[PDB]
Amino acid sequence: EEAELAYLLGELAYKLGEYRIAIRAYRIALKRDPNNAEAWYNLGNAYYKQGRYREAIEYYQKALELDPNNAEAWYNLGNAYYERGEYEEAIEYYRKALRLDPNNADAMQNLLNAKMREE
Amino acid sequence: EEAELAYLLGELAYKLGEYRIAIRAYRIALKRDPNNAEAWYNLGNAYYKQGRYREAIEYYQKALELDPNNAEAWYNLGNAYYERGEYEEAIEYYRKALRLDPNNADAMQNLLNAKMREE
Amino acid sequence: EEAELAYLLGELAYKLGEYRIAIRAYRIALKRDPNNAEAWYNLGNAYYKQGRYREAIEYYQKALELDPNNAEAWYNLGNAYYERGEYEEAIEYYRKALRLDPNNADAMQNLLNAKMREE
Amino acid sequence: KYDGSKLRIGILHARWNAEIILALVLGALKRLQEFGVKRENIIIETVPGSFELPYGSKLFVEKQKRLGKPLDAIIPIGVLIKGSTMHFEYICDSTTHQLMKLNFELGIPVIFGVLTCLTDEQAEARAGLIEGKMHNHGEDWGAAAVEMATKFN
Amino acid sequence: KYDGSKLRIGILHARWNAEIILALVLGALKRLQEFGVKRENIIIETVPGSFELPYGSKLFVEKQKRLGKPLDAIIPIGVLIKGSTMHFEYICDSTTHQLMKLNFELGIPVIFGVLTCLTDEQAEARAGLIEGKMHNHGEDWGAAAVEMATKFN
Amino acid sequence: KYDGSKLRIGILHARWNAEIILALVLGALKRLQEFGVKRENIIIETVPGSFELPYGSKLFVEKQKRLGKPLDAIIPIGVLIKGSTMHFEYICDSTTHQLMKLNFELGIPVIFGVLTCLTDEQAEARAGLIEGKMHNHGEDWGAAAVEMATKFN
Repeated sequence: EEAELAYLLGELAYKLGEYRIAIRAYRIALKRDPNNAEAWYNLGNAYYKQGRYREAIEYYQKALELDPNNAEAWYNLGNAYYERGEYEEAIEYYRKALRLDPNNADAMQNLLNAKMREE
Repeated sequence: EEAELAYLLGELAYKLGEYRIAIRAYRIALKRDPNNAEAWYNLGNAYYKQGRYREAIEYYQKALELDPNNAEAWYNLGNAYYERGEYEEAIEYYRKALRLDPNNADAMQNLLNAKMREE
Repeated sequence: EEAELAYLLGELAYKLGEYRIAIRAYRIALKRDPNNAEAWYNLGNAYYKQGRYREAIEYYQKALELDPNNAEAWYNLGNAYYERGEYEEAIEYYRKALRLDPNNADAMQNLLNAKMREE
Repeated sequence: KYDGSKLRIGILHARWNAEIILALVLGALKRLQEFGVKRENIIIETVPGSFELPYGSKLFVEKQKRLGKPLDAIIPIGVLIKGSTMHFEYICDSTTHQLMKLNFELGIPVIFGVLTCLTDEQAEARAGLIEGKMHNHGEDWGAAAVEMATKFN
Repeated sequence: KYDGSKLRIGILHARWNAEIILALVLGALKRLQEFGVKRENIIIETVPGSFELPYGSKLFVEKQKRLGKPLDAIIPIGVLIKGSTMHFEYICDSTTHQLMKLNFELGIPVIFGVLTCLTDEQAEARAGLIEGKMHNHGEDWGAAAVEMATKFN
Repeated sequence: KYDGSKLRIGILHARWNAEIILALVLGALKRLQEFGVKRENIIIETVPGSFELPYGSKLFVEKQKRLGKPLDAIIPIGVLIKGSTMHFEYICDSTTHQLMKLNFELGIPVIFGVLTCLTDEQAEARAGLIEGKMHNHGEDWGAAAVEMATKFN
């Protein structure tokens, strides 16, 4: 209902690169329907895009609780942790993403370099 | 009310070339207000744009029931039928469009070539 | 609530340059929440952009009643008056904008030239 | 007495203390036009303040020259009011020296359109912003630019 | 309004009165970056104090130029506070004259990033070091450098 | 931080107010040597006083250059103490301007080794001649010469 319109509005804003709207529209949509994991992941992506990596994590973690098989999100979550310098957390999130999706070649190379840096 | 916002949202999505949203937003808006012929025509245009010509027809036909004087739609409907190879149906839809709007020069030439192909 | 979605929708339309939507979405949002001065200013900006300077004034004036410290709006209002040839009204609106915001260099030069023309 | 219709006169002015300055800038423009200076030949541009004007005026002239509109005369305009610091005394002085040097360096008259006041009432009176005191000096600056730019030719 | 992403702006600053200066130096840098100036294009170096800056700034520019990184604008920064001697008055003056001369001698705008205060509270307020007084003037210097360096091109 | 062993630094100094000056001259020399400046590369010569130093320093440099020992930096040293006449104010000013001009005219840093004090106690403290007040500023002048002469290369 209202959430769908709010998700469609935020979605359009995400596609267009406008995160102030993408964030508010999804928060509204989520208040109306809190179980939309995709929207929670996307919400995390908006914060992520803004450099708000801790916020991105909060939303990515919520989204994973709702649906933990989202390998892309596991990767994106690890990336938010890497941006914060949290290499140990971040490497586990990338490794989980690769285990869920073995074809994530980019995760392979990025987790490999991250591991070198993790120490 | 909600339909207006849903029509404005879909409309923006149509203009921006995003049909997943344009379609969902109009379907929502139409559930709230089923008599909006313009939205039904546009809904047909979204499906049409996606290559979903049979779906486009369904919505164009509904829209024509609501307002059958829309010459452009008569044309667009004939086009969906031509894409499906339905030349006989399609030629009538283009001819009706031209009768409603004699200045549709493009319909004249396209129905003329279509007639050659119809047999 | 609905107003927020309507404001987010109009806002996206303003950013994208589509005023038919920006105007309808804000009018809807304002019907739901009439005290949003920013939306009233923006509504005026949509009309302003369309060359509808008298309408722009109506909305700018409403917005100023709600929040008269908006120097940019005072300027924009004066501009709508200048476009209508209303130099005396317009010069006061630019001067007020400059008094509220002394750093509005553009208002300084534009009110200065406008004053020359005012007579 | 003088005909300014053939002259390009520029005004470069401070943004700060705008109430006084705008009265001064217009005062000069009105008179320049009374001497026949075409409004399109009066170039008005701004800088933040008084530190910019002493050299900003050269940069201004160089740009106008490159654009094919070299000035015949210039009136940098701005207002210095003494505060609690000594920036007033040092700016007043170096500004004056730059503006005097620029009378030869730019090849054109440079009019000291800068005020060196201790109070606001004094600067305001000099701009004719106060009905009961002084006159708008901007008018004299305007007239002077026309005379200096024609008198010595 | 202005885009500083293509500009090289240098800051040469005094070591003495660092608390005030560091606030001023950062104020300018933050704004320069807000105008798009890349952090790598902001060159920050120091000298002991105010006697060095009036010429130190030329030597600074010459080095940056030799290195292939000539500046588009410079803001020497420092703080003079009147003491019991008259070094303040003579430095304030000669510094100002050197900095004004350097607006032409270096080919670039030279921003007077030097304070000429009688007290510490005044210099501290000018740096925005005092929450309740003035603002960080360094920000204006930063903005001015961007405008002066682009405005007249 | 800096290595002055390759630099020729000259000191030209006033004879008048010798007690203060000799402390200042040595202060600078000791530090120059601490930075590695060889004692033979420190050239110390005198003139009567403060009127001679503002140009005397150029004449000094020209001679050292002709002799095959051009200086990399110079610190003219002298002491002005305000008396009953205004010679102090006019010397302080013109001296400062000459010394600033000479930073470019001589091709080398010129350090303002001149005091502009109102009392003797102030000049004496600046030389570190008073155990309980200030420090020997000559030391800073020495260090500055080394840095200015190396920093910008």
